[PDB]
Amino acid sequence: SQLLNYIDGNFVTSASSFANINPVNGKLISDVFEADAKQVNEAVVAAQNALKGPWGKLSVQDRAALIHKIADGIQARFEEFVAAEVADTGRPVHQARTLDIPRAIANFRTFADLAKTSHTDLFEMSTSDGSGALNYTVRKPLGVIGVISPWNLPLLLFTWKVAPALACGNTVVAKPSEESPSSATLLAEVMHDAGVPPGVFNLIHGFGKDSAGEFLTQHPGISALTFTGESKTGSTIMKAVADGVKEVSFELGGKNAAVVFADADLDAAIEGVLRSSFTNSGQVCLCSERVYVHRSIFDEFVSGLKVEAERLVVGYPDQDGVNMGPLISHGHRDKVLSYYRLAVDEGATVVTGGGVPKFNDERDQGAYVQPTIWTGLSDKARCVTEEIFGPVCHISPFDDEDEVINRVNDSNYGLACAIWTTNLSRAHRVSRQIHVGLVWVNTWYLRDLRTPFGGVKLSGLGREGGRFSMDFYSDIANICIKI
Amino acid sequence: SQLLNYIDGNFVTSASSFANINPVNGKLISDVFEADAKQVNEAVVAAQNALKGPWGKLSVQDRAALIHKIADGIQARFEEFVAAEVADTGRPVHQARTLDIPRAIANFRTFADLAKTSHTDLFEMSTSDGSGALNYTVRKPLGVIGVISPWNLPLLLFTWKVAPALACGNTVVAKPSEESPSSATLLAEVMHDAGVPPGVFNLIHGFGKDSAGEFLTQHPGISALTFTGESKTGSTIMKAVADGVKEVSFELGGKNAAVVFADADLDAAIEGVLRSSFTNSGQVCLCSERVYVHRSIFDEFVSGLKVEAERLVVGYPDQDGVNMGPLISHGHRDKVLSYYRLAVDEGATVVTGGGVPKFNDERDQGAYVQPTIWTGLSDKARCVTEEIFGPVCHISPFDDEDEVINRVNDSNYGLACAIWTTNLSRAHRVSRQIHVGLVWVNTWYLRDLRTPFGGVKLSGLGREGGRFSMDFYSDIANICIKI
Amino acid sequence: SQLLNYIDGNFVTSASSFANINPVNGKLISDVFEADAKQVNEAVVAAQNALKGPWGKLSVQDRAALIHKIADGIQARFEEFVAAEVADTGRPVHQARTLDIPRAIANFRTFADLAKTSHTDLFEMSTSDGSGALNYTVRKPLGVIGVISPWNLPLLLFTWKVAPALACGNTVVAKPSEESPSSATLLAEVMHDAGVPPGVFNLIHGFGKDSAGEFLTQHPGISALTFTGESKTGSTIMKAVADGVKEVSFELGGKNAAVVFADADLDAAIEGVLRSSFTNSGQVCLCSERVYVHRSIFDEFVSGLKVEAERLVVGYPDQDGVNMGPLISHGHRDKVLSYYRLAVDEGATVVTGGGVPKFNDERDQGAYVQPTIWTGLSDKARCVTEEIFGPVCHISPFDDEDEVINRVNDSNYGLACAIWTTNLSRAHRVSRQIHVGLVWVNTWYLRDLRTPFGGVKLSGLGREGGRFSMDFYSDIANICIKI
Amino acid sequence: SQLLNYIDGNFVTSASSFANINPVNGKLISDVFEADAKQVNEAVVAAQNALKGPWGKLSVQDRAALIHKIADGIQARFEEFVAAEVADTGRPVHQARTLDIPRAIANFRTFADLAKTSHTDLFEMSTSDGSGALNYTVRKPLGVIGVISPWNLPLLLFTWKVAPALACGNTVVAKPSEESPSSATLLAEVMHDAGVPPGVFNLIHGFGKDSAGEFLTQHPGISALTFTGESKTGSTIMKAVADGVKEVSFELGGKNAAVVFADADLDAAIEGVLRSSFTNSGQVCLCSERVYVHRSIFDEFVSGLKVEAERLVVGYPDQDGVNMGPLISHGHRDKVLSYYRLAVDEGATVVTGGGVPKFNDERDQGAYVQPTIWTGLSDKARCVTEEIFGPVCHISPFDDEDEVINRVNDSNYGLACAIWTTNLSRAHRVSRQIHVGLVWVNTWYLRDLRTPFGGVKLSGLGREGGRFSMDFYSDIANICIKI
Ligand SMILES: NC(=O)c1ccc[n+]([C@@H]2O[C@H](COP(=O)([O-])OP(=O)(O)OC[C@H]3O[C@@H](n4cnc5c(N)ncnc54)[C@H](O)[C@@H]3O)[C@@H](O)[C@H]2O)c1
Ligand SMILES: NC(=O)c1ccc[n+]([C@@H]2O[C@H](COP(=O)([O-])OP(=O)(O)OC[C@H]3O[C@@H](n4cnc5c(N)ncnc54)[C@H](O)[C@@H]3O)[C@@H](O)[C@H]2O)c1
Ligand SMILES: N/C(=C/C=C/C=O)C(=O)O
Ligand SMILES: N/C(=C/C=C/C=O)C(=O)O
Ligand code: NA
Ligand code: NA
Ligand code: NA
Ligand code: NA
Repeated sequence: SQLLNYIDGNFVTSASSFANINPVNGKLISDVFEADAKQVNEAVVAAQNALKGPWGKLSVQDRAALIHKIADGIQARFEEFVAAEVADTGRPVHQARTLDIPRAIANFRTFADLAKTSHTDLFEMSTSDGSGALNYTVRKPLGVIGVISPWNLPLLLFTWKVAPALACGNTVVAKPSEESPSSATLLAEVMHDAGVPPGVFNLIHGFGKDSAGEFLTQHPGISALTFTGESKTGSTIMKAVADGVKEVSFELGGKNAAVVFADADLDAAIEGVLRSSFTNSGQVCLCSERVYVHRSIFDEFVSGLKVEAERLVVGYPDQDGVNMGPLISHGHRDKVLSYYRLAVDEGATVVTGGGVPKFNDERDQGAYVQPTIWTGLSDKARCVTEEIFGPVCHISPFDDEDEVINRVNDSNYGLACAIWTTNLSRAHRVSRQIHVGLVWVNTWYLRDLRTPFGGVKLSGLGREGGRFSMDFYSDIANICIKI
Repeated sequence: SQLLNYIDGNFVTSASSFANINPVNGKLISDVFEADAKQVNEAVVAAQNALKGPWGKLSVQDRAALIHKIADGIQARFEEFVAAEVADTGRPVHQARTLDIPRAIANFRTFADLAKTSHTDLFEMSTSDGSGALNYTVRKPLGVIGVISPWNLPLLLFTWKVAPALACGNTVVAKPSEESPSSATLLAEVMHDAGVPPGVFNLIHGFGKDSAGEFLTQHPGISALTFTGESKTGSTIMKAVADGVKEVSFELGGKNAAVVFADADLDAAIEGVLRSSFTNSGQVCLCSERVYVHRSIFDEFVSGLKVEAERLVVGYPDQDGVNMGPLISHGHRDKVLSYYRLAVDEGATVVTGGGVPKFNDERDQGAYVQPTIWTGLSDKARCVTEEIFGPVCHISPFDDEDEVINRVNDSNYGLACAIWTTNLSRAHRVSRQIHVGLVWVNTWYLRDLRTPFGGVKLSGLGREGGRFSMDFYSDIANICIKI
Repeated sequence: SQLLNYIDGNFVTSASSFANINPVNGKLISDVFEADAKQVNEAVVAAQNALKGPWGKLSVQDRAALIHKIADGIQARFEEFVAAEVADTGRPVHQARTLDIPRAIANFRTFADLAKTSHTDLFEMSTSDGSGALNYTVRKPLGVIGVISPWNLPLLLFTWKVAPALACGNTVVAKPSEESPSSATLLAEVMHDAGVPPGVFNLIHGFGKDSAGEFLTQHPGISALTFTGESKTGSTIMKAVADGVKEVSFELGGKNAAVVFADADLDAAIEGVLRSSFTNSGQVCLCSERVYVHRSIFDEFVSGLKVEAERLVVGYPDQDGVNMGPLISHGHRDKVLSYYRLAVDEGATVVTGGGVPKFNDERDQGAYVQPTIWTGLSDKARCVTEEIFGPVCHISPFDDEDEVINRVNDSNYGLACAIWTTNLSRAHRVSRQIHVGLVWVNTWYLRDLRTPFGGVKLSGLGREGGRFSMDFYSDIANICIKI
Repeated sequence: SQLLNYIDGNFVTSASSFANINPVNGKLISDVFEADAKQVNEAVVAAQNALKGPWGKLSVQDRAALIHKIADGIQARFEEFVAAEVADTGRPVHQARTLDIPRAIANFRTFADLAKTSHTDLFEMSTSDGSGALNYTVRKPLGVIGVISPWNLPLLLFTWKVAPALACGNTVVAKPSEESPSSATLLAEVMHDAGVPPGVFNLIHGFGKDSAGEFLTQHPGISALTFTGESKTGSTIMKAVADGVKEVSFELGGKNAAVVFADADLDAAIEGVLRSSFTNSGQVCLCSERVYVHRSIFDEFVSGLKVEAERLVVGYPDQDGVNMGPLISHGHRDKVLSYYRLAVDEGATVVTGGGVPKFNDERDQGAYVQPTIWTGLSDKARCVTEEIFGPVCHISPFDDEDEVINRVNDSNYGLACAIWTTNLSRAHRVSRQIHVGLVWVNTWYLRDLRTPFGGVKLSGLGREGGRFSMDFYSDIANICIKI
């Protein structure tokens, strides 16, 4: 199996390739051709030229129809996209079938519909001469959008950027994660077969530093760079585009908290924290890695979570009641295990997990770790402050509302928080005080695609979702008519 | 000792001072105390802490009321602010009276009012269990806003950032331009006298690199950096805040065009382009330095503009009938003169101006240049592509509408453009094709503070004005309640 | 052929029927069963009950998909709908094919999309105890919407109401005009076949006074009455629902003007006024029956419009170059011809038309009239002030812009106006001074479904279109949470 | 004392007059001149003319500044306004000082501010020839607004209509209630002294049927009638305006419920129901005349409420700790006492009150009644279904959530509801099911002037508040420019 770049309407190979590895068993899935600087340039130039071709003359309604045809194309190959996402990442098949792929299709449909309904503003004004003036605003395409996406929710996060980019009449050069290149390449096929004009959507494979990603960010031809990934990489990209003053939108890390108050529905909180800590094997930027539980219910909470975490099934993506697959890769598992040892060194009690499961089959050649719960660390421990991106949480007691609010907010990140309480006042009082972009009360990762999505502090720059995406991916121009 | 910093509610001197010079005659106006790194830290820390004090507890209505008291405080000292702006910049007194100071007051009133009226969003959604969920958004203060402003419209541009910063509940550390420090110091006294709590507004004086401006951009304590000035500085600042992923908002250079079609009201277009080229001695980022005129009216337009340009009175701010003051400084004047020589070397015809007037009085020790009009340069000439920021324009003929739109858009900048035509279709057809943030038709620099304002390409990052300011200066947080 | 009512999911007959006549030739097309008071009650009760059934449990996404299925169902029978609308009204087949049916389809898709994208408002407030409160708004179904619709654009106007009613989660009882019952009945079949739950959409046939129309209007079980028709009929309905204080939305008559300024594109204005006067044989509420032309071009306009009007082909719906069909009915034609006589009596010059064409075939038993142009009437003549609703216009000269604005506005109606000018300022200066809900400049009846649509004075009550429809067909409820 | 009409900038008497009675003591406060049909016509004509005068040329900023001067003018006579509202209505001085007068002032400031920030829409569209079109909307004054208002919150409700009417550039003819004419007359003096141009605001005194109220509603020169009062009066007005198809906004009766769930904070709910039942002596449309309390806390609630109700001090507006003043008049007291008798006859148990207090002083000639609580009535009793508009409530037990929702909704009215509960899910789940315009959770009559305010069913037609006012009191016109 081979994964090509898609540049200016053609699938093309490159001089260099790399391996796509299945994290379940360590086996080779495919070879991937790495785009060089020359090919990146060729993509950017093609995307510039496509803005002046047929794509550029489509009405908003016709553009929207064509984006719906993209969505239809993915739906028509639904189970192929499921298989590609599962192979790259080891995610449970049921998750790919119910979240990953349908979200990617819904991304396209939501932004196609938003492109149809969206309008702009009219401002009347008086003038000295008494005849007045009119200011009106219009949305135009920004230009070429460079898209660089991560491996944790491959098609979902890729199409989260590509859908609004296209719905706003932009052209795109997109570089998916080297760990999860498959579903993006299938998306290129769907674009091609749906009649998307050449150069509108281009797909380049590769790495970051000294590869496709870097070259993309350095290219003077782009108008914007949208990115999801690690905070440090965000900082690096922000420096890279600075000489062009390119528009930027970043969704970066977090070290998210969950807070369980004494009035919580306890079993529901246990189940919710189980999901918020261990979904996708802890490899969602939204996962809870720090948990604060009121002292009066702390012991019972920890006990209850231990029992649920030990019933989790860790294994094959299509295994009967599977809850967790492996980590994305052996190198990622190295990092996570390194943090597992660090916690023990910082004085953690390992309530459960803390190692790798023994399967006695091919899974032992994969990148699995156990779901892990810690207790006993101070708020300043490295394991409680640095993003681990694995299936782990630390649980700490608290006593007072104002105290726990300060502890959640004592972080250089600020992406998301989940709070558990049955009390009306507390939900709204406490939520508004958490320094994050996204708070859930009595749930986790419930998404309405119209809402603003983003983080604060190190977790983000800007906001996407609904009209924020329509504003980010558009040139907003103001036209003033003196009457 | 004359202009002090204002930090945590006290005027404070510093270890060194620098001279503030009157560009009308080169005389010393005052000594300005240059904030050092420790003082910049103190200000940022004070601004951090003020977010937890009484300022953080004010209702939106009470905050708005206090901002209106700031406005009223400026108004109460109106003629002092006029004299300060005039002294620093040499602006004609009638212009500081009618444009600069009143706009600064209007900035505070508008954003105070937007703060009281602005609301957020409610999204209802269905869930699996049939009970639904609610997502709602709220605006909160972003944090500490660092404000770095230019010398060309000192109080106007400084308050354009400070007013929405404060209206959104933030605290501020603001660094005015070293060339025009006086009005911003008076503003500090107004804040003090209105009872703004300590730490909420802090003024620091100094330069950029290795001085107060650079220190502010590098401080990890700010949440955002808003800047107006040269594109090159914008790039430097973007790199500096990168490691912190600070929110950024930039209004940068342009090389703006005016276009005059054959069906323009010729007299009105001549007067309009005279204003657009020579207002504030050509020192507005919105000024036209490139003018394109349909060949049928080219000679008449040029002849007319020469006549009107040579009637401009260049002189004292309180001189009878004065139209233009000096440039901001001798250093700026040397840069503009360096372009006046370069234009001649690149082959220009000097229609008028091209040097410095000879006053035979103390004005010869100031920083005056003549209003200049060039003809005969090619589109790739440096004087037609690089921002000069003086009272100059090049006039070129054109023949076809698609041609002139290409020539307007063939620029690394994209701030603003002015079009002159009486034809309904052409106005709207042409305006939407110009790749800028702001187009005026049959006028120039008509401002409605509700409109989105900014540039594209090198001319900017983001938008401000109306709801775009309210969104930039706020954290937008989404709270999701499972029902 | 017989046309049944559709009540609670079943097609049902009634004790009485009335004839549906083809206005082309006077032949019987079908018998239509008239709903009595008991059946209207049954439809209302069914509609009330369906709000408590499955319909009321659908998510907005699922409701929207069902409404898209209605639209697809129309599209799948597109040519049957075309044939139906043509048979009832005599409209040219190509007009039914390009305007009427595609717009009915688009009505459904537009409002389905709006239902998915629309959201409500979140208002935060401070309280005396310092804890604050939240106000959030929600859109709920208003309840049972009664829809009464006219014969001039039967399916388009019927669906213009039914689509947002359904999209907002309401149930409907709809009474189409007795002159054009066929396409509505067909729509009831599409509804049935698409699986719309019983009682959600009910169709009742009949007349107004002393019939289905009036009974619907009097039923205490409805929550709103939306209506398009004669202003006098609006007034009657407003009286009828007053005791229940029902929500009302009315789009009523007009006596619309076109204004042609001296700088108009003359041949384009001639063609535009031809269309605005004689489309659908002048039977559109938006038609121009008053035309004002600048004195300097009056004679040449009148001359040119005469020639174009006499080239119109008046004939069979599928006849080769056909432009106009008959009037809707003999009764309407009696009324139009009465005005034709009145005009001559009031002193008109008949420039063209003024009678009935003579075909010497079966069309002579239909309801045809000639396209007619008058001159020479004063502004007070009844033929110039009262709505005729036939293919007629009166042309008068003017000299001065303010004068013609006054003469346009001197009316008890205020639906629409069309202005012809090539001048940028005039277009905007004049448009804003016309006291109507809709102005077109250099075009007529160009529709964007997001815009507010409606009239002033006797021409309307309320606005519909875009968010205006979403607000009218919803209960907007405010919920205030003390924190 | 005499109260004059204010018509075209002059105070004028009439041929007929009526007595304004102080309800504390039955003494004559003033004689009021009753406008006749000719005076009403004179006011409407003057309002129509003033739309073409200096008022119509004000910029939105200058109009807003003039509206703020009206507000300032009220504030400068603050104690006079307080004395006037007290004299007319008997309302406690403390509450006129803190609710009534301050709210009237805030109505003007809020709508003045909205007027300055409000803007309209721009819609871009494709056309067949590829050139496109623009639709933009503008807000214009609707015309002459007729304002008819009730006696319960005289200045607050009067200004709630007058402020947005004026802020939207309309002119006004206003008829305050015959029972509370004083503060409105004072307001005409403030308008006059603030320099409001003659004819912009006209005040006419009189009654409803066969008097100034009716004459206004029949006058063909008005563009809109906004009304607050009894439902049956709304129905009558809606018939009166029907032949002109005038725009109408009605805020009408309610029979509002409060619901106290078992998990409510009990003492807070008692205090809250006390306020919601007996504020302004129960003469607020928003008052709770029906209370439902969960069975498990019913007896304890009734007992607590009994105690609080008997601690209320009923007496002079300026008496020490007065809580309640008299009813508005003797005629209204006769109606309320009639209901107090009916309740006994319907089987009610009188927990407290039920008659009139005994003062043995001039208050015996007033219109006082006692705070009254009933128990024991069925859901169909007249006293539980009909609006009494006095200081009374009936308390009833309930068992189940769905049950109480059905019972609250089982009404021909639908204005407001208050719910008491500490539970997050319950609050949001139950609130959205209550068929009213306004739900308060854990509070009552908490007002944010931006929110939509209105009722459903017999309780109203339309919404006012924030943008809903700006939309009602403006003509929204759509201008379509073909490019
Ligand atoms: N887009 C707009 O709206 C707009 C408006 C006005 C001015 N401008 C641009 O502003 C320029 C005005 O000139 P200027 O010479 O004041 O610009 P500048 O960029 O040299 O200086 C602007 C400010 O930045 C500070 N500064 C300079 N170097 C810095 C550094 N390394 N770190 C941090 N702060 C630093 C300065 O002290 C000053 O306060 C022109 O380019 C003009 O077009 C743009
Ligand atoms: N927002 C609301 O829903 C709201 C608010 C406050 C009061 N109210 C209602 O107010 C009522 C108490 O007020 P009210 O007794 O003053 O009501 P009312 O209806 O008898 O009269 C109110 C106003 O209407 C005038 N009026 C009476 N009959 C008229 C007619 N035929 N034509 C024209 N005008 C006429 C009166 O002179 C007075 O100015 C209660 O029903 C209460 O629910 C409703
Ligand atoms: N649903 C989403 C999950 C995202 C995680 C990081 O963005 C999203 O981003 O849209
Ligand atoms: N505060 C208010 C009370 C209104 C009661 C009836 O309208 C209001 O209307 O603003
Ligand atoms: Na992989
Ligand atoms: Na200076
Ligand atoms: Na018919
Ligand atoms: Na009275």
